[PDB]
Amino acid sequence: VPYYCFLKVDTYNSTVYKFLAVLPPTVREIVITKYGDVYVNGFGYLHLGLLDAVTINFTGHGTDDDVSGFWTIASTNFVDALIEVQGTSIQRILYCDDPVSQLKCSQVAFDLDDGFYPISSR
Amino acid sequence: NLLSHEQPISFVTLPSFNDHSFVNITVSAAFGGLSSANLVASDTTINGFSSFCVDTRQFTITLFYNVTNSYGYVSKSQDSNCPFTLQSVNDYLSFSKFCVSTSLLAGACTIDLFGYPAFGSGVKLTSLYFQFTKGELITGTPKPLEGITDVSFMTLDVCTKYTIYGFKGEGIITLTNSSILAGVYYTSDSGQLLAFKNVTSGAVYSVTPCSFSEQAAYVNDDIVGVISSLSNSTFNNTRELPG
Amino acid sequence: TLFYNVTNSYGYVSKSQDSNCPFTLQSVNDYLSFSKFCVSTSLLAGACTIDLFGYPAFGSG
Amino acid sequence: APAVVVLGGYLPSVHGIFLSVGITWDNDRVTVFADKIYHFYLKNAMQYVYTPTYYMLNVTSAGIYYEPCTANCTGYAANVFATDSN
Amino acid sequence: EYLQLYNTPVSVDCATYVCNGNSRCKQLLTQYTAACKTIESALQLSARLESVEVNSMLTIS
Repeated sequence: VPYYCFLKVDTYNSTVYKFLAVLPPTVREIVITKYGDVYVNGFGYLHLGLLDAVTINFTGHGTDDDVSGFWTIASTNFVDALIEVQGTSIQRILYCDDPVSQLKCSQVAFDLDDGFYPISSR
Repeated sequence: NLLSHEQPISFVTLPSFNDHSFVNITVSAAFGGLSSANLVASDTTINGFSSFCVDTRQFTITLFYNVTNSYGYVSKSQDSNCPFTLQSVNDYLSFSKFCVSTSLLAGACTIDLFGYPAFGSGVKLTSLYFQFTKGELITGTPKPLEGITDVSFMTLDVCTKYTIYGFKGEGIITLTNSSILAGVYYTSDSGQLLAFKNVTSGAVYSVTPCSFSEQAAYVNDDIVGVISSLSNSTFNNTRELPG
Repeated sequence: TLFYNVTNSYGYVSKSQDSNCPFTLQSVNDYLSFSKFCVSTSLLAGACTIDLFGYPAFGSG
Repeated sequence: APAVVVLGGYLPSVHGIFLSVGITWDNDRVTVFADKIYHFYLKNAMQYVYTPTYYMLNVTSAGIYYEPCTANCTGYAANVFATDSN
Repeated sequence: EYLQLYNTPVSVDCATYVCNGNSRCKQLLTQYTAACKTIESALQLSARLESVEVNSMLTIS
């Protein structure tokens, strides 16, 4: 069937249901941010308050599909990274944690011609 | 394009059933004085309360006026410190949250409603304070608009007055088989909509403006031919060239 | 310093600020400098506004 | 499809039993393997499994060809990696 | 007759100019995609071109 999905909002002596969407059969990532944002397939559907925590109770995959190998939960922090996107999909990543990588991700280049490039002191 | 402003309206939004609540706003006042017309006993309510916040994915705002002028009629106007007017909120505007109050709210815009009981300086009947956030889930609407899996409607291949995920314009919407795996809409560097998904299906649709630019060959005070992207035009012959 | 003395029977209140102003109450404390400074509950001549809001049951404050 | 893939959980060579089919339990969840494989939520050959196990296999369309796998086999599957330092 | 051979080249560190070394501003500046690249490399690739033209017409014997 089509699945109609709701936030059950619980408060000190109440429950309310806010309707979200007819959830498409084609979701592949959910990312929930500490600052309240929930992004589904890379798009930010929801904004919410600061979160203390999340509980999950995910139910195992539908065993008529391939259902071999792993699905992954990543605990993560925000960082500036240079990303190359093709067809909306990440091809490559570079992390601006060091002064050679901060040069690359200031010139928006994964690799550079020899030269003198302006950099700030650390 | 010859369409004489008979053009269809289109509305594409994240998949919904008809999930509708009205924000009925009642404004009330009484008037008196025989030397000049002046205002007493004003009150305002939103669904019968003093403040309201929308939880349903569609709403309509309505004004009811319940004005009792002895001089026979009242004319009415609005001042808006706001990116909408009440009658415009209904014309498919999309929000993340939307709350309305007869008293100030943290970020609020004001719509002030005025009555002119004897022509000259009017009087404030009420002030409505709107707190809202630009977003995707809650849409203003004219009337509860029917559907079971989706609320959306499109006319394809014809110039349409579209609202698509909060982008407004005139354009031709065409199904393209260039499926794209992330996001919901794709925009130019110019911040204009180029394509969007019907996210309950995966199908992607492309938006093109319904009048394209051309160059007119003008010679001896007539247009003798036109250079175009289009396969058809008012001239009786057409020729295809590489570009 | 702000003291709130709010007596909500529903157990708690969240509180927020709007500034038509080049500061916020806790930022005035962070070494700002002035030639004069007056505060009132009623409108002073050149004045900016800080408006203080409570949310006693969540939604409209 | 005819592909090369890695899988794990509790499965053959306390948290599960296997027979010649089987039952496995962890984290308030029970998985039953029969002709089809099933899941349930429940608070807390005659072969017994005490520790998680991994297998790497490649498919003949009959999946029958495989090698048992050590620690650190998870990094073969395409949607998982060993996270680097920092 | 006087003929100018060269212009004294100038270079900018766009993050230092725009943000005064404020970290939260650098974090915002990276959202303006390649605004810095398209300033810095226009000044650096021009300062390089002057260096190779002028040092290559000043062939001493």
